[PDB]
Amino acid sequence: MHAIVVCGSKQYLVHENDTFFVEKLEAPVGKEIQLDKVLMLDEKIGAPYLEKARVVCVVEKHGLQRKVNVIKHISQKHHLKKYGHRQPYTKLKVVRFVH
Amino acid sequence: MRIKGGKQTRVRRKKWLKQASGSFGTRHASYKVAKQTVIQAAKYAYRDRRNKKRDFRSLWILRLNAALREQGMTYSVFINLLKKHNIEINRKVLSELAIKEPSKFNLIVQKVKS
Amino acid sequence: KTSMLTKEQANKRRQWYIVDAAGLVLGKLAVKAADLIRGKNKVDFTPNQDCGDYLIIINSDQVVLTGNKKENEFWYHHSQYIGGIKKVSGRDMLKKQSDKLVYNAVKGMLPDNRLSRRWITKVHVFKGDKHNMEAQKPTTLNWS
Amino acid sequence: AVQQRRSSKHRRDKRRSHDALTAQALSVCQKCGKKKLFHRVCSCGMYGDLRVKKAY
Amino acid sequence: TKGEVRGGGKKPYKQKHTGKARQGSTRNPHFVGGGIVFGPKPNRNYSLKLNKKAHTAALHTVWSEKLASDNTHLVDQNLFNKTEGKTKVMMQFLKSAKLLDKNVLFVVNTLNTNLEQSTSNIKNVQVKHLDKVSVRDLMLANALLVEKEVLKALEGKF
Amino acid sequence: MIAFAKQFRVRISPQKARLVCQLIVGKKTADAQNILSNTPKKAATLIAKLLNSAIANATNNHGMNGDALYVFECVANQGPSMKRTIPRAKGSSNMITKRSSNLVVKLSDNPNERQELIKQQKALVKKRVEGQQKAKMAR
RNA sequence: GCGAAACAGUACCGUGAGGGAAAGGUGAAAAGAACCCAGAGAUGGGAGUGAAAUAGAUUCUGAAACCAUAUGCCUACAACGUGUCAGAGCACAUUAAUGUGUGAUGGCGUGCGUUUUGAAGUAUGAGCCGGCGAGUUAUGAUAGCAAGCGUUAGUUAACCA
RNA sequence: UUCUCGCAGUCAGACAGUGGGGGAUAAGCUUCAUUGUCAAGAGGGGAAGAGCCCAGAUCAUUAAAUAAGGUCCCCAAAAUA
RNA sequence: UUGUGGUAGACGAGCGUUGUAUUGGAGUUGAAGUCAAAGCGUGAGCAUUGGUGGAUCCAAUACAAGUGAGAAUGCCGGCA
Ligand SMILES: [Mg+2]
Ligand SMILES: [Mg+2]
Ligand SMILES: [Zn+2]
Repeated sequence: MHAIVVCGSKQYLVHENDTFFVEKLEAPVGKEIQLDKVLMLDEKIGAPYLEKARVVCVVEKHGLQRKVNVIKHISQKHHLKKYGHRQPYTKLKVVRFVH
Repeated sequence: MRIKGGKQTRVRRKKWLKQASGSFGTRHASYKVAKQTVIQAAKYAYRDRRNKKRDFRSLWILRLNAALREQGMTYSVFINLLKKHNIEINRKVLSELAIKEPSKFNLIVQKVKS
Repeated sequence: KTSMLTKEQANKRRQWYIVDAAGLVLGKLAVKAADLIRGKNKVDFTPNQDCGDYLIIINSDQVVLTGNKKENEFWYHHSQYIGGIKKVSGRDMLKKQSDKLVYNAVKGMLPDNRLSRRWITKVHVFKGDKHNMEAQKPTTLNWS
Repeated sequence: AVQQRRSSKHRRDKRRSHDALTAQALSVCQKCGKKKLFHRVCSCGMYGDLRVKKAY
Repeated sequence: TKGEVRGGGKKPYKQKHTGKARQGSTRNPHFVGGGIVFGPKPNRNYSLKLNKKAHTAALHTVWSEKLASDNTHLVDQNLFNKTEGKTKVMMQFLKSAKLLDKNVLFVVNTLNTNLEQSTSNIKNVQVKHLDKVSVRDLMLANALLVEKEVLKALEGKF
Repeated sequence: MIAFAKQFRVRISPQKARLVCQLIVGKKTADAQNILSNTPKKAATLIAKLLNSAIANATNNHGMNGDALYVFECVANQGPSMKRTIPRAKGSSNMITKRSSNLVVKLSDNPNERQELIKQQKALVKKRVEGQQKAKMAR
């Protein structure tokens, strides 16, 4: 009914029909993707990893988070460097996970 | 030719002012103070973007130790029973969130007792 | 990004509690009272919503202080005037006002905060066994 | 003795919070219709039922 | 400049003991009366030099792209005549050859006066002598009508 | 249906007229003229006359109920100022400045008279967002 | 831009030599608001002319500092370089966006330029806003890059057309 | 890190360890030598500290393992003998 | 694969302004200037709609600079 999945370097706690945002996956919108890394699907602990168990997901959009306007200022010492950044995410929801 | 340059200065200070809203007093009115406040706010944001990932880890540690003390063992003993045997790569955010949906985390604490 | 962390909000549900300082020492009673008041033992501790239980103390004057602290360790308090340092000793404080002693030994261990002056009022230390807050139906537990 | 920092626009309003005004007690004169202020004579010439002045 | 505006040598203030800026003179560059400190001057040369051989090479090459770009229709001295001073017939010829929206250019040797009298009021067109045309005056045309003989003179000059 | 009334450059400070402007604002009409005529202040009569003028305006020109009127809005904006010099000790010549106020009054008829201004504000932002979403049809 | 677009060397200062400013724009054409109400009147509200009267003589455009008024949220046990990362509750709906407005509460948190070995500084400058305000030019020399012409090369100056 | 050429900036240094001169093995004193830091360096420890210890910050991440330093509560983490 | 802190400073790559020359274009069905908004870029910056305003302005390539403002107990004007 639940699951724990390792997307990117993060671990998520997903249930049926949950939209959770992960890093970029280079996948077109609508494709069924199988996040291979997994552990604790249902009362089953795969010690390093949970082998042969898969979770199937469909992605929803490729967006960009709110702008992080990072500016560093060495105080009173001639420095006003400026930079901007927009981390891209991929919003995807689960459909069904293989046992 | 002689150049006055009215639009550019107004646009620049307008952008700097707009970056700061909700500020107390004249900080949201005077550009000369608005720029300094924006600098300090961005410095604080840069510091807290690291502080928050430094701190949420401690928060998870606390809310995990509190749960573990109700089963008869401490957090420090727990990690060994994860690492040395019954090896797992379960993060501390989910080893903490799973308590919010219990009867499944107790499976974790009993599995390591083997 | 990742699963936004859960933090219970405005769902504070707290129960009263009873403990008798029969042979407790000051420090080990104070620490347990403080981290019970803070709600530190809760499985879901939201650090800004005051999820800590109430607490009533019984027989404060029966507390003990190890060693010779009763005649050597002084407690202090100052009014803003000059020479307002009111200095009292351990043995002197226990007979006259034991409740203030426990109150301060608990208030010191709480974080300098705004909830601190709201947590500290959730402790109701009594000198004798008889109290007036039995209307809340408090539970009882040993050495907390 | 001079201010060292600029007194802001907030402190000035806080000080002027008490500078508000108040209304004086008003009453309707008898034998004639007007709103004189209390315990005085109306412009109508009557203090209660008595002659104190000319028409106006 | 600061030294040319009608100003006062007097110091508007004293140097010290009156708390203001220094302000040695009234007509300083930062004042509102103003002596603009650097500005432009009317003695700037604005001129550049290009070597004669380089300029001849540029003229020759630009003639090379233009003369063989299927728009330099050869013209003759005959039709420079056969036209009155009227410019109506000129625009008639232009629309006949469909060159209304171009900038047609006439290079010539004898500088006939019937044509020069015409085409004067036509802003697009212009007639220039063989030695009066420059690189810009040629490559701007996008359409020109070289007349018959200047081909030999251009070959000689290369 | 505002039927307001204004006057330009009264010889009184805005801060000294706003004190009675606050006294009158929000009340009815009959209980306003007397309470304003009976105060001992310079700004009393200068606003009482303008209020009587506003009563006459709202009665004749716009033709409203009359007795249903009530002073809806009073303010005392900063009028143009006159900068004048003044002799001082040891010849320092500071500068006095004579303030002025552009007094206005507004007298509503219906009791609410506010959320419809917010309705016009929402109509403006509505037309802005509708014009924006219409411009998406560039395809 | 001449100091001076206008009744400028005027106003003004100085006994005198002398010093020496600021300031423009309704409208298409006054068609400059008859007449009514209030008010002593100025004036304001209607009406009328006008495409436009939020073009009305204060007369093109109208920003900020500053002052008022109001919709929504918060604030009277609170140690606050005023923000930031979290964070309810409350009210709404947008350049459809993991939305906006406010922010009870938690963690953290001693400005900006100067000159200094070292400044939050009990060093120094700025009350705020707006405008003006500081590496140019002439003629030379040196070096780099690129172009033209090239192995008895290259190249004009003044002047004339 | 050797040579040729273009363009610089610097000639007020401070502290810690170490070896000494002056000083009274007094000074956060003065002047050398040497290794480091700051100057021109953020972070963690040191309660708060430019000069001490572990270290060298391209940005984002609500991931993990460690260094100095620590594990009664503030303040994350420990027990056993 | 090696890296990517940085004052004095050395080098490179760019944005913006006003005008000029070539093409192209828009504009009383409303240009510029102005305000507002929950827009887009690594940054100088650049859009979109609505209100006001009523007549010039924008894009591409080069050239030319009286070309970029927080500080000078700066000047002037206005307001605290
Ligand atoms: Mg001071
Ligand atoms: Mg007062
Ligand atoms: Zn009467």
